[PDB]
Amino acid sequence: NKTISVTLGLRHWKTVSAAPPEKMSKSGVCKIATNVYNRDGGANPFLVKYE
Amino acid sequence: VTMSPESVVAAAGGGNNNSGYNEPQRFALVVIAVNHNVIRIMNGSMGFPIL
Repeated sequence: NKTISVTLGLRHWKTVSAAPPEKMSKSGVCKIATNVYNRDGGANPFLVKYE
Repeated sequence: VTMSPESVVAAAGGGNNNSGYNEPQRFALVVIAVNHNVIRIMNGSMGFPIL
């Protein structure tokens, strides 16, 4: 018969494990680089006992 | 689609009181289609083999 147009078999739709297992509301990391504004040094504590 | 004489006369207004077509009438054609599809579920996720 007449020519039929090709039907592109595009599927993709692999989705993504976007939903965490339960909620996986846990990505724990700690401050490491001694914060910023590293502040002063020993600030001469010394002792005050009356020698 | 072929229209109807009742519609072509109701499109123009001039109908008497409580006739419904006392004012010009407008019509809109709508078409709805129902099809088939396949859903695939694997490794805790869903996908569309054909989309």
